[PDB]
Amino acid sequence: KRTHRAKKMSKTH
Amino acid sequence: GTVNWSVEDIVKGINSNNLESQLQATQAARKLLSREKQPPIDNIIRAGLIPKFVSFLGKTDCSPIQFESAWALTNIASGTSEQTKAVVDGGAIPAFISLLASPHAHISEQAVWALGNIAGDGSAFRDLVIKHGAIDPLLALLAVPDLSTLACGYLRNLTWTLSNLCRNKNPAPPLDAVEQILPTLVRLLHHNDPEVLADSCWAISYLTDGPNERIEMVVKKGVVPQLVKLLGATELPIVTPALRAIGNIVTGTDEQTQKVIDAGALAVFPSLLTNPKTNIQKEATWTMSNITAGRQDQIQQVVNHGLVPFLVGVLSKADFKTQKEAAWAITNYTSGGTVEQIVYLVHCGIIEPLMNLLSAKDTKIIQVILDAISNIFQAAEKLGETEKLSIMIEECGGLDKIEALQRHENESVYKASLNLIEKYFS
Repeated sequence: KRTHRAKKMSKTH
Repeated sequence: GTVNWSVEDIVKGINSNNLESQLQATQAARKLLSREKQPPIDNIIRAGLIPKFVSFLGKTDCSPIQFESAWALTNIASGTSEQTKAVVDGGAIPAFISLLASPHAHISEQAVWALGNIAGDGSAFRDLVIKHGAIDPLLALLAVPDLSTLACGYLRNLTWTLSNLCRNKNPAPPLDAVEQILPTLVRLLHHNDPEVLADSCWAISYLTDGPNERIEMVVKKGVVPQLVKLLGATELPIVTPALRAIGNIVTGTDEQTQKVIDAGALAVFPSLLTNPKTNIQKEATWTMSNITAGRQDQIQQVVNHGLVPFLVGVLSKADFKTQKEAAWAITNYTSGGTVEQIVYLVHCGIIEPLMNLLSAKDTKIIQVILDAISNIFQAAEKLGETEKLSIMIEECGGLDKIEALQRHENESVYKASLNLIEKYFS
């Protein structure tokens, strides 16, 4: 057997 | 009034001794930090403002400055690691955890968001957020009879922040934090908002990206059927993490892999393996390769679901990385399959696209393919039909390709090929 969501987000509005 | 202040005006207001002047200046900072092009995070850090923002989070008597300071700090914490660290080093973590209990929803939500940014920096901050006691009050915000009564934006934020507590590796999150979060996550995964679903899938994908004991903690909660259902969703931002989680699960034991099969996953593969998004096709094929590394009764289910022709298809034409996953899937199938299963594979037309791939300049795919060919010959030996296969390989250009590879630079390649020629083509 062999082994995309943003990490951080700024608030703009 | 608070549009486009300079940093020095912000500072002047923040150091006034006047809470309303301080509020105004904080909101001016929040608006600077909110703009799309090049928010001046470093300038605000260098003006020394983080400690003041952090003390404003504690002003229970002035809810708007709590909100503006929380928003300012959330946007500082959203930047590089060094920027997130300046927020943490100001003492923000405990102060945000205390605001989770605020009676003002928009404040509580801001604190959720900030903690998600902190935890999202990496393992160390994630674990520090956890040590400071963030998980109990985050989960208490979702302790309601019906998640549908929460504001949609607020639920989505909570879900994303929880997903960041589930994130990373080296190390993975503390086992006991994962145990504590999982029941809430299982509940979010049955919710009907597409972004909550996506982020819950992402969380489950992180928690299954690990050794078997990590996978097990997820599979034991019974989520595999729901993940299979999401696998079939029309929204790509759901299918992507659902497929990553399913893939991760099938890197575990053969019994974990069986749960995926039992829940009906294989029926979605004709569409995944033809999906117009090349990343889905690639991960779908990777996932197949780990299922074809299982037992013979598992290989048989791949066969019964009509998936061998779809593997011949992706081997024949797909993005190169997907083709490389397909080659793996075939070498795994041929290494564990019965004679009959291996014969079926040839009858589906595997040989010609396998041979076409030998002219790829990737020496890994070449070894994989040679191993597959050697395995298929091994099954033909047993039926006494090595000749019929030799001819089939010669007729589609495959003998020429293997001849050449005797003269290939890599050692296993020239060896493996020399062998096949010596053994089957002399």
